[PDB]
Amino acid sequence: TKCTLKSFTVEKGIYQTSNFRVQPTESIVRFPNITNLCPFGEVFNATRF
Amino acid sequence: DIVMTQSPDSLAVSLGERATINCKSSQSVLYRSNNKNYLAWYQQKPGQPPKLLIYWASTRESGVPDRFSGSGSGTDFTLTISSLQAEDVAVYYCHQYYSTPFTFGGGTKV
Ligand SMILES: *[C@@H]1O[C@H](CO)[C@@H](O[C@@H]2O[C@H](CO)[C@@H](O)[C@H](O)[C@H]2NC(C)=O)[C@H](O)[C@H]1NC(C)=O
Repeated sequence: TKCTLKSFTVEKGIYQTSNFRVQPTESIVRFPNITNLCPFGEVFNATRF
Repeated sequence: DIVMTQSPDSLAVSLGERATINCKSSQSVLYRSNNKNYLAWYQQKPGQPPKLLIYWASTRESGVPDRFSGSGSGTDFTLTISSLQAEDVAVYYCHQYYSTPFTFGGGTKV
């Protein structure tokens, strides 16, 4: 509060100082179960362009 | 790669007639920037390295009479021999050159 009002003494009242936010406890990833690699070999590396 | 099915394999046909050998690879071995079908027809008499018959699977090269004729497109190709002669008891092959690795035919012992 002292830093919000920029004073070393504060007067009786209610002051809004900051914001509360719950924090993420975990990180999850969901991707499809596709498995086969991709045919980049026969696109970049091919005889006849 | 490009695995080729060449039919038939055991041509036993009398002299003078026509005959035809078709080829069917898994891939459509063709090109459109140059409408040239990268594929060739070869033949071989026993005892010698084979001899080139048709390039671009259609066009005739010098020293080739009408006893050979190349045609085809897509992934189906035909070598047509109009008349037979006594020197043509030989093994015929198809061969791709569209993309490595190169492959040959199964053979055709006419
Ligand atoms: C065709 O193109 C690929 C790139 O998509 C190249 O990958 C090579 O793989 C071999 C084996 O590890 C290594 O020489 C290098 O990882 C790559 N070669 C390089 C960077 O020159 C390669 O040119 C071709 N792929 C294969 C299996 O030959």
